[PDB]
Amino acid sequence: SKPFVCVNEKDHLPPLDPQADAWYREAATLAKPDTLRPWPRIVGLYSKAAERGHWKAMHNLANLYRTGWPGGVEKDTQKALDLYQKMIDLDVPQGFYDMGAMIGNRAGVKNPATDGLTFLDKAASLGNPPALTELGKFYIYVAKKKDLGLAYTHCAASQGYAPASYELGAYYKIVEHNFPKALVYYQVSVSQGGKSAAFFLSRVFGSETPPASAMWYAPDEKLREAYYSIYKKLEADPDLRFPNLIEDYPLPPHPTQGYDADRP
Repeated sequence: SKPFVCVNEKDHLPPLDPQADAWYREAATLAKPDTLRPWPRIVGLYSKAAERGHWKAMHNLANLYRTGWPGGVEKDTQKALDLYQKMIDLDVPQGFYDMGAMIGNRAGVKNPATDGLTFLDKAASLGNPPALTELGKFYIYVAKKKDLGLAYTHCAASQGYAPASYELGAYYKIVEHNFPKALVYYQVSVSQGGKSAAFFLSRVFGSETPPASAMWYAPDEKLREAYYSIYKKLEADPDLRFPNLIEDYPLPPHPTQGYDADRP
C-alpha cells in the first residue's frame, strides 16, 4: 500500500517490429472509413502483427474480439484473453490493464506476472496511463483518497494521455469550482487528442449552452467552431494531435473567475 513512483510507460515496452508495425498501421487505417471495412483483411493484418509480438496490434485486435462491435468480427472472449496474456508475457503495461477488465481486477494478485499486485496496480506500477487514470477516478471520488488519485492522474497526463487531462479539468471544475484552471486542463486534453474535451469546449463556448454547463463563460463563435472542428477531426482520426492549440487560441478570461479562480 505504498504509492507508486511515476514512471514513463515508454520505458518498459518491448521493441517495435518494423514488419509487424506496417501490418498494424494498415489494419488500423482500414478500420476507419465510410466503407464497412474489409474485416477478414483487418483481422488478418492485426493477427499477423500480433504473432510477431506487436503489442498495439494485440490490444486493437482483442478489443474487436472482447466486444463484437465490428459487423464482420465475432465476439471471442477467449481470443481476447489469449491476446491479453501474450501482452502480459512481454510485460506490456497495457496488457495488465486489459486483462483486469476481462477477468476481474483482483484476479491479478494470483497471476505470477503481477508480483502480488492487482491488474490495475501492476499496470499503474509500470506507468500505464489508462490504469493510473482509473485508479485516480476511484481514489478521488469513490475512496476519500483525493491526493493519491490526483497524483496518479497527474502521472498519466504527463505522458500525454488526454483522458487523464480531461479528468483534471473535471476535477478542478467539480471538486474545486476553479473554472479557469479547469478550462486550462480541458484544453491540454484537446491538444493530446482529447475527443470528449473538444466537444466539451465546443459547448462551453456555444451560445445555446445553459450558462451553468458552460461554467458561465461567455459564448464565442470562433472558439465554438474551432473546438467542434477539432472534435470532428479526432472523430475521423483519433490519432491526431494539436501541438499548437494552446498557443494559437489562448483561453479567454472568466467574467468572475479570471485566468485561475485562485488568482483572478
